[PDB]
Amino acid sequence: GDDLKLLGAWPSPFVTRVKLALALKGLSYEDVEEDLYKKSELLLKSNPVHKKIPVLIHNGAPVCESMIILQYIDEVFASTGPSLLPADPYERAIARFWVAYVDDKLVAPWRQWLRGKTEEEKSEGKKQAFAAVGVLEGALRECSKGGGFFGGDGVGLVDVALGGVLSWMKVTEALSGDKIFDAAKTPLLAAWVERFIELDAAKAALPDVGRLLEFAKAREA
Ligand SMILES: CCCCCCSC[C@H](NC(=O)CC[C@H]([NH3+])C(=O)O)C(=O)NCC(=O)O
Repeated sequence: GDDLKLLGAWPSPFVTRVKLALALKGLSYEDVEEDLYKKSELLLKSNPVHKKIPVLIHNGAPVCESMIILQYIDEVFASTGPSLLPADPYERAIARFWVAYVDDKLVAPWRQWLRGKTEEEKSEGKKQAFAAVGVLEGALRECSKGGGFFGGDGVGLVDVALGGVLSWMKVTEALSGDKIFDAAKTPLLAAWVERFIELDAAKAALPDVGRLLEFAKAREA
């Protein structure tokens, strides 16, 4: 039939996205843990170009990059469970637009906030991350259509893209003292966070914040 194996390291948000996607469709797969200081031959041969996770392996064939994997699953397993992407080409473009926004205007500056070298750098990342969240709120306002997700009535691509970093966001709040989806500024997003984490898929896939936090504090130190 179809064997699926996910190569990942549990703290990675990029892995978390793929786990959400698999869980959303109810797809069974083997979850394989990779040590990034001692990568397996299967990892090194499946993603020789970046040697990064996640990597989904389907019947022995690798697919890399979290958002690409998500669409690969959407297309191959269309007849199984809900789709992350809409049917309509316009709607699909818009969703891809916001995924890109998330990656470039949110996740990247957030990374800089966290692993920035100079304090100014940490501070600019932070600043940018916050401005991005205010823009994402307007996107949710326009995409919910009363269902509450970036995908409308069901979880979509954008929801997963963002959803994958939610454990890290909570960890960030604990380290910094700052609330990323502060309800007073971004009430729609604060409520979206609560709706998302309550999904069964999210419960199965998002990493534990306590462990995540210990892991983070050791890397910061
Ligand atoms: C586990 C700590 C979490 C830190 C965030 C980095 S996630 C791990 C990192 N992978 C990500 O960079 C992949 C990004 C890729 N754009 C995706 O979307 O799938 C990796 O495998 N890096 C390989 C390596 O570090 O050797």
